[PDB]
Amino acid sequence: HHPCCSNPCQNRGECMSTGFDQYKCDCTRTGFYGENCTTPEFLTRIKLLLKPTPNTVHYILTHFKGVWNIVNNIPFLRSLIMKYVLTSRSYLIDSPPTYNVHYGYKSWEAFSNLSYYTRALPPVADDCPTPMGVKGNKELPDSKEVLEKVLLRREFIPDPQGSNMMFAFFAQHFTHQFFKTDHKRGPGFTRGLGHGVDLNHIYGETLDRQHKLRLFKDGKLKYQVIGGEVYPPTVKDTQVEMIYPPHIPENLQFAVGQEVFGLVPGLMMYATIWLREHNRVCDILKQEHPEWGDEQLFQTSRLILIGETIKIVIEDYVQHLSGYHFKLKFDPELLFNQQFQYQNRIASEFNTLYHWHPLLPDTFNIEDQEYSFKQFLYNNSILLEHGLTQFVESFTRQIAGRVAGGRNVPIAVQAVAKASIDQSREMKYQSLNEYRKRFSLKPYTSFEELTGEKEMAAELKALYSDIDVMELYPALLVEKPRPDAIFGETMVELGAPFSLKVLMGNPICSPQYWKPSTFGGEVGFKIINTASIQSLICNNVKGCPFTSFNV
Amino acid sequence: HHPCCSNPCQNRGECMSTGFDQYKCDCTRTGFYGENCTTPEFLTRIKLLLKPTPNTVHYILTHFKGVWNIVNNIPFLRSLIMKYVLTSRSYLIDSPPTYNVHYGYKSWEAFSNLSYYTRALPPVADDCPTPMGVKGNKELPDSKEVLEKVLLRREFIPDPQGSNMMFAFFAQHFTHQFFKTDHKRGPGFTRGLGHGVDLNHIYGETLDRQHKLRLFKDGKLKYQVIGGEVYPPTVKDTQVEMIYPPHIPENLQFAVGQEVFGLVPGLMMYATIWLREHNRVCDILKQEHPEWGDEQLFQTSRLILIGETIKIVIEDYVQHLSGYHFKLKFDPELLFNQQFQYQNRIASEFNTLYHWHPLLPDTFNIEDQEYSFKQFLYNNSILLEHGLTQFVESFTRQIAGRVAGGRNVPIAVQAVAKASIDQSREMKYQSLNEYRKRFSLKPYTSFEELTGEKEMAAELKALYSDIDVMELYPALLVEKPRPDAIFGETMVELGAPFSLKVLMGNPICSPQYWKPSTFGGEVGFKIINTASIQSLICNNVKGCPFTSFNVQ
Ligand code: COH
Ligand code: COH
Ligand SMILES: *[C@@H]1O[C@H](CO)[C@@H](O[C@@H]2O[C@H](CO)[C@@H](O[C@H]3O[C@H](CO)[C@@H](O)[C@H](O)[C@@H]3O)[C@H](O)[C@H]2NC(C)=O)[C@H](O)[C@H]1NC(C)=O
Ligand SMILES: *[C@@H]1O[C@@H](CO)[C@@H](O[C@@H]2O[C@H](CO)[C@@H](O)[C@H](O)[C@H]2NC(C)=O)[C@H](O)[C@H]1NC(C)=O
Ligand SMILES: *[C@@H]1O[C@H](CO)[C@@H](O[C@@H]2O[C@H](CO)[C@@H](O)[C@H](O)[C@H]2NC(C)=O)[C@H](O)[C@H]1NC(C)=O
Ligand SMILES: *[C@@H]1O[C@H](CO)[C@@H](O[C@H]2O[C@H](CO)[C@@H](O)[C@H](O)[C@H]2NC(C)=O)[C@H](O)[C@H]1NC(C)=O
Ligand SMILES: CCCCC/C=C\C/C=C\C/C=C\C/C=C\CCCC(=O)O
Ligand SMILES: CCCCC/C=C\C/C=C\C/C=C\C/C=C\CCCC(=O)O
Ligand SMILES: CCCCCCCCO[C@@H]1O[C@H](CO)[C@@H](O)[C@H](O)[C@H]1O
Ligand SMILES: *[C@@H]1O[C@H](CO)[C@@H](O)[C@H](O)[C@H]1NC(C)=O
Ligand SMILES: *[C@@H]1O[C@H](CO)[C@@H](O)[C@H](O)[C@H]1NC(C)=O
Repeated sequence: HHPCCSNPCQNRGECMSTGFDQYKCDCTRTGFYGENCTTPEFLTRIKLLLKPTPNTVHYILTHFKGVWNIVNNIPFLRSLIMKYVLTSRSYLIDSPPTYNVHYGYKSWEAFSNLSYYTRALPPVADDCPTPMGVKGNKELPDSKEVLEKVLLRREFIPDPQGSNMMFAFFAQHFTHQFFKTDHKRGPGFTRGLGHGVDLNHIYGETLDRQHKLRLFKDGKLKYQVIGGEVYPPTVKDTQVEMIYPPHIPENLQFAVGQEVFGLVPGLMMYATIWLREHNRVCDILKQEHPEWGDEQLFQTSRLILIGETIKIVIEDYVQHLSGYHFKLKFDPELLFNQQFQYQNRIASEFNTLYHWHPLLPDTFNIEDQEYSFKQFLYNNSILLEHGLTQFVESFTRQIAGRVAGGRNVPIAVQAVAKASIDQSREMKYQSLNEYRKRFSLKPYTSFEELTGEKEMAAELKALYSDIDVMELYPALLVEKPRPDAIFGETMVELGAPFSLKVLMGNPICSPQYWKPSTFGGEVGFKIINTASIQSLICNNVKGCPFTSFNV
Repeated sequence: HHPCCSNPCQNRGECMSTGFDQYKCDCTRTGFYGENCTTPEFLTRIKLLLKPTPNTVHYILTHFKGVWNIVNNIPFLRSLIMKYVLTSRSYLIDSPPTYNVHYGYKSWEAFSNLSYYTRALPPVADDCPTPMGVKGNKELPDSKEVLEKVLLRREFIPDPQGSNMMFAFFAQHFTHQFFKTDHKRGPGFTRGLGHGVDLNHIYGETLDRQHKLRLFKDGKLKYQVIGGEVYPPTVKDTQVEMIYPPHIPENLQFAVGQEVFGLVPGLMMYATIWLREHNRVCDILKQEHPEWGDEQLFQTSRLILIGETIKIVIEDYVQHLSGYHFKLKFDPELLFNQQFQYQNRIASEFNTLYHWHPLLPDTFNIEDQEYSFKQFLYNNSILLEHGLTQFVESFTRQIAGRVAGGRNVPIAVQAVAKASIDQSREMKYQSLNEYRKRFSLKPYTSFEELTGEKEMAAELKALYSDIDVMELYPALLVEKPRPDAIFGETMVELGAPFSLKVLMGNPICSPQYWKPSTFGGEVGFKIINTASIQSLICNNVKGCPFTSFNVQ
């Protein structure tokens, strides 16, 4: 078997076979040396002595509200701390990217082929004696048993952070532009070749699909008007392919950028909002530039909406998630004197960790009605009956489920959660503790340490035997959460650096793009820099209802 | 017409219309402000005082040979100088890229669509009253008149820097991996979707093509043996599509990564050498890793060959072109403490400036024979007849043509030169003086200043009228060369930053790639770090004939 199966190289040293049963570690720029890259250089000893743990940093950011209250209102200081927040994560992501499902060593194929998700950790080699390398039993526990014992919801567990359905559907809508698995190829492949925030979920992945969705007047997207309200156009009108069951009526076959978005009325709610926003921005730019044609209006509006998205994701979405008293800021300028790569490749593990199905409620509560999953799925007549205003009011008020802490995946999506485990295995993911080490975290020494709890820990010990073969995905959903928080340590520490890259590693954040002229002048630029989840709804939803990501 | 037609914004300020009749300049981070970004900030004044001209720096670098001799032998000073050479060029190239033939403004389409060549300057808008914007006559001079008067070879003008045919064909072979115009789409479109040094010209652009070229044993590429010599395999054998005239016999239809390489025996020479080199590196890796499979052997050899290519281009190829006494150095580590984007998009203007057709001789002199263009083209029999040893020996000895200085385009390729002019116009290129300013050069104030001479300048004056509408491509070929040099100032000042980006922007130069383990350990890493044009020939050509890029 492959001599690197045990993952002998530590501290991000790279393992290479040197014969049939010998390995060498490449410790270049790790700050360590020796056979396994475990002897620290003098400077590295000093660095390690002083470095505070993630949990300590979290505590500081979630306390001393008085101090942060001052920090937030002193612009120079807010900038200083945001600048640090951005650059502290920076070293953790390989960019240019490296491994993928088929390549556990660097290759031109892995670098150049955009159809793959990239990999934060190489796959376990094919001939390793054990699923995780050399540790644990001959096979991992039955995935159905893991699912049923520690993942499935008994009673609904609400998010103590107060995340609502507006938040849950925004997460789904936003991430599904870059997590778009190519199932005809396999779980390690993506259909999102842009690898980030390009808004293909609004405009289409291909030029052909974009042209079918566009009006070709005033830069606008096509739309229909039903009961005086603007919605996306039909499949019949646009000839845009969408996924719908056979029974869905013609006018309810909405055509939008992302082909799966007719599945959930929550997704169609945001699809409709963003379409209206694009056309709203077209109206503004046409006012600013009566000389511009349709093409420039369309392209400039798209850049502006990409900006709005990044702005909202940092200052509202991530802000909500963080639980910090410090106000996060979207400001590309903070990176202009720093080393940073304006590019991104979507990692498979970033997709995996974002399978936040415990967010989903037992029912979807709009106005007076409480819809089951069966009633809610593929049913856009619900969107039309209640209207967008009521959707916003209802979903703002409805609480989402806690993600970490165990036993909160609703049974209606049990097949999705099992698939997450099965596909992880199929893609030969290394263990939880390897991912923890990869992201500068201390490996868990027991199952009770992981869960902070006794009962689930015991079920997991009987299933997995060794803590060093616990799998990544189920661990994120059973993990001991931060105090009164939606996530545990592992979710945030992996999720944060992937998020920074997908947001800031957009070309619009680069110095040659981050200019007023890029967005049609100061008027366009200001739309980006004042965007919020509240203004998105206020500008595009009748009655301007109050909204936020918290109940 | 478009309010920005006159290119009013200076110093890399961006122009946008603000109504039918009005424009606004975006002066962000230019160091200038005002209506046209021409009023310098105080720090910019100080910078513009202590900034030497390109001609001054070229003079320093090509003189004081005794000082450079010492400097070259102090590894610390050499690293320092090379770090400066790298970083001084840096700021001139938009990365991530911006404009293309269809987008004179930044757009997601222009950023994301890899089928386009990018543009260092946006195209002149379609409704502009004049081809160059507002200056000059309603129509540019007839390109045939420009070609015949100032570009066509009367007698052969040898390169005073001593460039040989090894250099000329290396330039053609190397560059045609990333200059690969998509003629079905148009001159502003490319088939090189990798936008750089990926060696698709050896391995194929697509996975399907690559697999048909591969042996699937020991990481190797398929080959054939003719009279005991290793050549690329045939089209019949591989089923790999190649461009050949119908009269070419099946046995002479060589199949390589790049579709067009069968058309010049000088290209097939380098194709054969690199194929051999790949298989040589496979043998070395197999010896180091008896545990490795075919797939890893092939991939790791490809990465080593990419490293070798960049190494040779910097330390032999650019070294020669430069005429510098300072020894340039390939060392990705020099950039690890600097701001630099490990990515590249090929600019249309980089393709245009690289149309070095004056390099070509009147005849191709191999051994005792002098082959005409008609005789040399599509004729791989010449390669088989003479062999690689004699190709290398003959091409090392044969001088190439001077590129700058005028009237040196071979008549046999006149249609190609005219095409360069015509396609520039079709792609709506801005003027020579706009490109000079874009790259921090003083605009020329007359045709005589451009050429350094009187007779061609007068021809150009009567053709174009105004120096500010002189076109980029013919200007490159008539420009006054640096003393005893192959090129003038514009070629080098545009060419150098583009070359830095295509060489250093490659992912293999990034911190996470630039490690021994990427290349199969220390032995693989060392192949890259000791590669040269001479070692490439020595390892892969029978007899190890002496070679270099100059005649001497
Ligand atoms: C971020 C939170 C989130 C939410 C709230 C959410 C809400 C819901 C929801 C009800 C509203 C339903 C019925 C589902 C059902 C599914 N989800 Co999500 N999903 C979410 C995150 C994801 C992600 C990420 C993927 C992977 C996408 C991919 O790889 O293509 C996913 C994949 C799926 C898949 C398989 C993808 C495929 O094969 O096409 C199904 C089925 N699901 N989910
Ligand atoms: C760099 C030096 C160099 C050399 C030595 C060289 C040597 C030779 C050569 C040798 C006998 C022949 C027969 C040709 C002939 C041609 N060359 Co070059 N070429 C060179 C650089 C280029 C470049 C760059 C292009 C554009 C390639 C593209 O965009 O596809 C080119 C294009 C061409 C074309 C297509 C022109 C068009 O209509 O657009 C022909 C034909 N040629 N060239
Ligand atoms: C990126 O990587 C993908 C995975 O390797 C690759 O998809 C694969 O492509 C190969 C060759 O194109 C397909 O093989 C097919 O074609 C050959 C040639 O005739 C046949 O011998 C095979 O039987 C088969 O039909 C694979 O099927 C395919 N693998 C998939 C779909 O998972 C992509 O081509 C790569 N993308 C790029 C742009 O290079
Ligand atoms: C802005 O830059 C240019 C715009 O091209 C300049 O406008 C020109 O000024 C020329 C000489 O001063 C005149 O020939 C002409 O009046 C004018 N050209 C056009 C087309 O209007 C402006 O002077 C300059 N403004 C500033 C503030 O320097
Ligand atoms: C990149 O841009 C080119 C040019 O617009 C695209 O090619 C066109 O695609 C359209 C729409 O599908 C076709 O109708 C035309 O045949 C193409 N025009 C040409 C060849 O000039 C190309 O599709 C784009 N690439 C991507 C990935 O979107
Ligand atoms: C590097 O790691 C290897 C492999 O893990 C180490 O080998 C040993 O590790 C422990 C050392 O006390 C032993 O308990 C293991 O049995 C043994 N494992 C194997 C496979 O040999 C090796 O000691 C490490 N080297 C250094 C310098 O620490
Ligand atoms: C779009 C993905 C957002 C969620 C990612 C998954 C889990 C939680 C990650 C981040 C939220 C909590 C803390 C991160 C806060 C600051 C660091 C990242 C800043 C940024 O990112 O600029
Ligand atoms: C890709 C190779 C292209 C060759 C260059 C093209 C045109 C002339 C430009 C440079 C050759 C002459 C001098 C080079 C001087 C400095 C460049 C060093 C940076 C680099 O380039 O490392
Ligand atoms: C929707 C939940 C159905 C789970 C069915 C499988 C039950 C086996 O799982 C068991 O569930 C018990 C009930 O919570 C727990 O107390 C045990 O620890 C657990 O092992
Ligand atoms: C769809 O929603 C409507 C309410 O708008 C509801 O009455 C109906 O039962 C739903 N359809 C299905 C098939 O569940
Ligand atoms: C091809 O090359 C041979 C030399 O090997 C030469 O004799 C012959 O004339 C050439 N063919 C053509 C088409 O000129």
